[PDB]
Amino acid sequence: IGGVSGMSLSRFLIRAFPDPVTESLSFWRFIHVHARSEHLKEMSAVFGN
Amino acid sequence: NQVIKDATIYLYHEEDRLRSFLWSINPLFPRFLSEFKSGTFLGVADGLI
Amino acid sequence: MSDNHDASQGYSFLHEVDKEAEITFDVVETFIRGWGNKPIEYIKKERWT
Amino acid sequence: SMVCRIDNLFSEQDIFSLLNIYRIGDKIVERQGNFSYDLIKMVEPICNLKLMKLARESRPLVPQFPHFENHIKTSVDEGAKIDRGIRFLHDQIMSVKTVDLTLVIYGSFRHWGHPFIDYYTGLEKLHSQVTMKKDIDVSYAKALASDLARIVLFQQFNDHKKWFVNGDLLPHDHPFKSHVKENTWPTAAQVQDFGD
Amino acid sequence: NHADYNLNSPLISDDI
Amino acid sequence: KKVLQTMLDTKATNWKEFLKEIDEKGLDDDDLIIGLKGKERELKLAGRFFSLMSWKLREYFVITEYLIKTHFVPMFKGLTMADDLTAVIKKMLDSSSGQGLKSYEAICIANHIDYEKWNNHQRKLSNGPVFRVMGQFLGYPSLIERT
Amino acid sequence: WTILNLLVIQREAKIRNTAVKVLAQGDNQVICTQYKTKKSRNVVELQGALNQMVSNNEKIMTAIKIGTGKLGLLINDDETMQSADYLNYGKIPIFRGVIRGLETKRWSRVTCVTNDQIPTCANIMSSVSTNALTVAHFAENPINAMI
Amino acid sequence: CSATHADTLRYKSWGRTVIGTTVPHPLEMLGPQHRKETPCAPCNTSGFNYVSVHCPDGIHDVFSSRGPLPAYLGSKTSESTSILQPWERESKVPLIKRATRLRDAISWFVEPDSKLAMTILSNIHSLTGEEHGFKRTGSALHRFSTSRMSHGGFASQSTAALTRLMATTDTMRDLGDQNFDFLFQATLLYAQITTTVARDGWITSCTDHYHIACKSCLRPIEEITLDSSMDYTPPDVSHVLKTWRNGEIKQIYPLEGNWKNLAPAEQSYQVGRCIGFLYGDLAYRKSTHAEDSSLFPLSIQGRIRGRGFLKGLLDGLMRASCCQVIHRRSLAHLKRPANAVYGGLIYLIDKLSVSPPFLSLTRSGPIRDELETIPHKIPTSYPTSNRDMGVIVRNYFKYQCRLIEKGKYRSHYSQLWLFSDVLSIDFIGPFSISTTLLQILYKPFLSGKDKNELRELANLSSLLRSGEGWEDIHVKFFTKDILLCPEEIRHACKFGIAKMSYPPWGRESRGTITTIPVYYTTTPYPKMLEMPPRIQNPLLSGIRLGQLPTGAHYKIRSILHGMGIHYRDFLSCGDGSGGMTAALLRENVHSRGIFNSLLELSGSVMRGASPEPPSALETLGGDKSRCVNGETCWEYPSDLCDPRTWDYFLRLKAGLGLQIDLIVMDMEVRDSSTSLKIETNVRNYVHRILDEQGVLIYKTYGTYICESEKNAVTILGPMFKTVDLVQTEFSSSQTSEVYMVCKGLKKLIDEPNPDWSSINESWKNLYAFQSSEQEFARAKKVSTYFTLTGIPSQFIPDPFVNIETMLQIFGVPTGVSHAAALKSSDRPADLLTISLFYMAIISYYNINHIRVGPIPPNPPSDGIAQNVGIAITGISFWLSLMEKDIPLYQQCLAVIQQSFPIRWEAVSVKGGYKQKWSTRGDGLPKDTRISDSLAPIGNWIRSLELVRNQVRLNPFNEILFNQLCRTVDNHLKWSNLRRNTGMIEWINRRISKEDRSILMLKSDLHEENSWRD
Amino acid sequence: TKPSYFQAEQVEGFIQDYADEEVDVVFT
Ligand SMILES: [Zn+2]
Ligand SMILES: [Zn+2]
Repeated sequence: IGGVSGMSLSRFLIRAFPDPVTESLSFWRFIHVHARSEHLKEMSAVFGN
Repeated sequence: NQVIKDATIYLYHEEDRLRSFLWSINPLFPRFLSEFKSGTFLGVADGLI
Repeated sequence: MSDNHDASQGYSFLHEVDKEAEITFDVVETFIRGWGNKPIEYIKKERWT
Repeated sequence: SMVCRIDNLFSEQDIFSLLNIYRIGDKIVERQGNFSYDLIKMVEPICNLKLMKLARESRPLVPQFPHFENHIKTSVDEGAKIDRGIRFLHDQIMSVKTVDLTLVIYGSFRHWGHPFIDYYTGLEKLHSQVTMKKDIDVSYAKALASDLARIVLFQQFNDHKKWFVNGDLLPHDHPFKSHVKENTWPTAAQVQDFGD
Repeated sequence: NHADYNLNSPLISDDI
Repeated sequence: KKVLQTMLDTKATNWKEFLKEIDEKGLDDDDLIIGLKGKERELKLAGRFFSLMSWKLREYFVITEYLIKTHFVPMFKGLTMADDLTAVIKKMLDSSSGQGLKSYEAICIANHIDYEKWNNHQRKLSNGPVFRVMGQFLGYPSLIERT
Repeated sequence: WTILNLLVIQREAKIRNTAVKVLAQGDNQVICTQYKTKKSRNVVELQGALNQMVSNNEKIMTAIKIGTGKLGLLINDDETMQSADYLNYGKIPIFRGVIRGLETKRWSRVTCVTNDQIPTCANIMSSVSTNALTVAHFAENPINAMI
Repeated sequence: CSATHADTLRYKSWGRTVIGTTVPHPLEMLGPQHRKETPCAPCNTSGFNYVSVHCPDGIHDVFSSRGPLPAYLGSKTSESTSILQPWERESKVPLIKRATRLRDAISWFVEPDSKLAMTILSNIHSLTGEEHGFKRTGSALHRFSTSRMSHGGFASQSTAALTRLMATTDTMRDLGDQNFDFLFQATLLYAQITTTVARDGWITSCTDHYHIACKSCLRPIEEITLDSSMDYTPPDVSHVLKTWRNGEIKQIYPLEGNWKNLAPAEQSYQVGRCIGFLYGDLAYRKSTHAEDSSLFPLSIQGRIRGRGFLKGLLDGLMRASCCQVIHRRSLAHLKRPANAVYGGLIYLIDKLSVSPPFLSLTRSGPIRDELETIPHKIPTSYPTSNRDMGVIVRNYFKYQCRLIEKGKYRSHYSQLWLFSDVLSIDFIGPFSISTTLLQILYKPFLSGKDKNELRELANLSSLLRSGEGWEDIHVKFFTKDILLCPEEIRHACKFGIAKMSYPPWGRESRGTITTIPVYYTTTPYPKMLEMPPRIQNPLLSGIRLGQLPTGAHYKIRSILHGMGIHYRDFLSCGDGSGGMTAALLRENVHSRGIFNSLLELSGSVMRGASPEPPSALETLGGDKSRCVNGETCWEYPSDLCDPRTWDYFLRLKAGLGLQIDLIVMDMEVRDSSTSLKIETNVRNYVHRILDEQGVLIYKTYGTYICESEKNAVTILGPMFKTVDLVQTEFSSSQTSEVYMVCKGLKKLIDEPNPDWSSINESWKNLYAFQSSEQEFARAKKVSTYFTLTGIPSQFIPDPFVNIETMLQIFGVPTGVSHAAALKSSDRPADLLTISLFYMAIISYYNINHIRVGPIPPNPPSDGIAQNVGIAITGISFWLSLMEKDIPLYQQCLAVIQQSFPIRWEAVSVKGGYKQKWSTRGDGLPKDTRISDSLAPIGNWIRSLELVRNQVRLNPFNEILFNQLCRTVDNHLKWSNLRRNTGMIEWINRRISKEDRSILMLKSDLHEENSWRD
Repeated sequence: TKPSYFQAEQVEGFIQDYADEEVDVVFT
């Protein structure tokens, strides 16, 4: 998802998952849901869009 | 090398037609397109490149 | 393992590393508090002098 | 990577131990130069010698395996006639009480540098150990080849139900002429009479 | 760019 | 020389006739040339080296090892070459059984073996027929024993 | 050559009538001899059983040594590693059956790019990404890896 | 939703929607975990839609050991890359195999009569001069690959924690009605890793749930079809590509059929047939795929019939055995081919009765409901170990094979069916061909035409498995009108379920008790009690014929009747598989009860299967609802030390009431600390669970009493009103097992100290202090009783099948054991002779003292010598009980204590060598020790007494003995058994006193279980 | 009175297939 480097943390769960596009989006949605600040929400809603 | 020579000739001549034939299919199944591209003669050149 | 010179740039670099890691640690904290149920806290390397 | 972890494995005393090991190795490298890596090379073995004895604590009634221990002891006693430092390097690695520090040391054999290789001696030793004259029992190799053939034929028969030999070339008094024409496998008592 | 940045070659004492 | 440039510059090697000639008459003395180059990040003063084979020898060794890996290696449990990480873990778990159980009713004893120059002490008289069998099963008897 | 060594091992194990697991990539080979017994009446009988276990183990190892000698390969018995609660294969320790990963070797390669690779935004971060993934694969609770 | 967002983002990117790419991740589909100690709210709004993860010992002290449980690593797919071998190259696939694998999709998401498949074949005709196929439907799209293999997901975590968990994938049954696109492997791995990180420092038991949170990312699979409107004809490149190219002829085309209208029994029969034939083909190939989970998926347990499935499996195994005899035997010397077919079938069944992925399928469900229609023995263990389930499988197939040996067998369905999972020539050929081999081999004898046909058939099998074609001659052998089913195995038996009662349970047997009281007063007396000996002998354990999971229900019924104990409901903690619980349930039909037992998992492999309920509740049938926690006891704590267990008990009592009036604590503890913790726990919870007029029954031993200072008497005695120590008539012969019965709860305690001085005058009335004769008398007194009363025949093994399988265990052949068992029913009035004949044939088939071979025989081994002594002593017990041979009983006890003498030798005579053993000489010692094997020693007595049925027996006659022996071998008789085997030396009380035994050893492999789905 | 019978190395190896003679079917 529009990245260069710096993989997401969801890759620490399954080793060879087929779809990374859904890994990253699930990760950022998890962050936006369990966050406690607006700078993380406005950012998780941007990396996925 | 007649092998690689023929492969790159087929590439130069038979790459823009296969692209259209692959994009002509209405229900887009990208993995099928990948395996078709890899299960034909052009795959001889990609593996080299 | 010598100590016969001025390690100013080393202290500077490590301090900056800790400062800019404490910023980004919030993503890891959030993911672990959500996925797991074990909140954590950042620890600077300077705690052990 | 070993300071202030959520999993409180390593303390500051362990890092002091590691740095003392580094200092011992560095003193060895200071006295002896490129000829020191004949001794630092004994870091990974000693670590293994320290793991077994740690693994042996939970099940200590097993008899010892003193060959590797005696080899390390002999090599250390010989190297001490060159540089005494290794005699300390062997005594501080045994003083570690945990396995994680032993692993940190095992993955640190490369943390003392590399030498200037003398390719002359290497090429000489290669030519030496290559052209050594050997005494060989060819019948053993024939036996191993027969074993490989048996394995391959058994697998390919289990899979394809067919022998991959020729019955026409084979003699008529051979015990494996019927089993080949009509697809079959011999009895285990019939194979022992056709050994090797 | 056309050069090395980490040890990926043997160490020889014939050029020094 | 580099492999890719030589491939693009030299003829296409017909593997059938290549192996046929290798089996009937071997190779010439022009292609039997092996270079050497030291290894990196080694703690030894003597020095271990690389092995720069020639084009023909490189192709021969590579394709023959490919055949061995594809056909004969699966028959033997222990050759962790075609395996992957999960298979290596499975095998190391099977072999590591009887370890760390607080009981003596089931005990494994490992034996890590050190071979004095395993790669140099090989001789034709010790692996002649074992390779001739391989050549037979590949349709090229006296192919692999020619090493 | 590994196939040859395995044929030797299988033959000598069948001659000894001994059960053995095998791991091998070439010069480095682990031959794990497995045993099981019953509930003992005292410690003397248990220690005697363990004596017989190690006796049978050294018997099969002597047989394998003789085989490799007939083939022209040496086995330094003073360097062979024997243990019933520890294993090692491919520089990967196995302590009491549990697999363990050398974390420090992985973090030591941070910022250390590979052959023909310039320090770059994409390349320097792989040095930490791959090593953190590798640390997490061989470690429980991959929380330290993230930090 | 992340999946919908990915879909619409790909839509915006490529201009039009895609398929077979998007996959939902378990991070939002499942979400965080929901621990079971918490009320677990989503377990009320829905049902089986979740993944459970149980940890019986937490995640503490990792790296100190392996762990008892297996490890689920991930998918069987290979990665084609390994960090451990970077120097290696990526495993690629040749273009010919990447192009010929596209035909897999020829009728999966394309159409043959189309412009696309024509191009797929044009490609092959292009790159090779070599110039319509099968059907596929009901599979996912992203699980399709030629250049590689679809992974599904691998682990990213060590094994040290995975060896301390067990996950369940059979809790997602409600999602099994549909064919959603998510992955099971990734979900289970997410569950494992999250349960590990979230419960790291936990030391007690744990159970976690993972329920579907984001229901939007379920994405049911549809049936899509690709097609184009354009012509792409790649030019021929075969003439310019032969250089690197080095070097599919025939293929049967089965027809489709009406699978919908077929009845469920026939569908079960067909799937069982396919599974059995494939398993036989793979087992005769000695492949690893035979031990895979795909052959026996757990997704068809509750969606398959039992009788049909098992009959089809039997037919398939038989057909596969028919397709192997030609490749093993020689038609020249061959005769009685049905014997060879039956032998191959027995081989396949004995190999299948030890398969993890099969026994898990039959561990709980309608298949097991069918397996239990046959009479059998209840499993003694909590969730059935693989051997206890293999026993059931063998019993069922032995009942179903008794009609085969009669010579009359035939397939119930002449027509055949196939599926996509077994769609290949290597399966279709022999499967089509077996119809002829069955008729040609099962018949008694052969003829010339039959031999010619069998030779042609062997050649045809060689040609089919080797990918070679066939001429126009073999057509008469193929099977005509073989059909096909588009769906796969685990997506074909999509039918419903149709139609409980209570079997006839009469008044079970009872016995009398022996009670000694204990009174409490402040005066602290001295604790003076002589310790009793720890003696063991299974005599009464063998007398008890009603082998429900153990012979303990006799004792609880005796205590209930002999002390005036009534109960509305009860709590039973410590039982193995509900034996005592089921006894208390069936003795009071209007009674609900709480069940607690420790979950054993060492000798029980589970390929994602949840622990079944206790087996003894099958005694009730459909009345299991009275056991409130019979089907939920495994997701909760079970250790009697953890107070969380008693909190769970109080929660049950509160949420359901039950006015509990009884607590039974029956267990065998191995250390004093565990017992003390259990006692401290029941101290602090009995007032809240039990009523004032309630009753407690705590099992214990006089040894643990005399040894330990603090015990149950010093703890639980005072707080109750009346207290006694009782032993029972149906108790082991010499034991200190006493039940502490306690009636009435005191409000306040003013009498904490017992009066031991009033126990010494009765502590010697225990059975352990009495001699062996006074217990032999009680054994005879109990054997006269009808212990088998009121028990239906559904829960008893048949005597003549029981002895048959027992002899079959002890080295004896199958048909010989069959005949020797039938001979017991032929005339049971003389059974002593027949038991001695059993001993003779056992010692003959384990140690042959007649066969003279050229090579000197190897000495005996463990298992071959252990079974000899086991059988000898187990039958000597019965002989002594039947003929009053008290000295022989004492001898059996002694050899159980010291050892069983065996002394082996090899004598040289004409012929050259013959082995010979005895029990007095200084020959080679094979003296074996039998102290952990009392259960077989009791099973022998049980089988013999089941045969007898209280009938009087005649004396011993050597004439009939030799007559029976000559049916096995002419040289076998009472004379030869006196000077060459020492069995008469044993029976006549002449043995070696010096225990010449040693601890046994063996070089046997270690069975480490693990798998990859 | 009396019954109706009266006289007038240390480690085991690892290995210690089919069966067709042990069975016999019948017909009719
Ligand atoms: Zn969703
Ligand atoms: Zn739940």
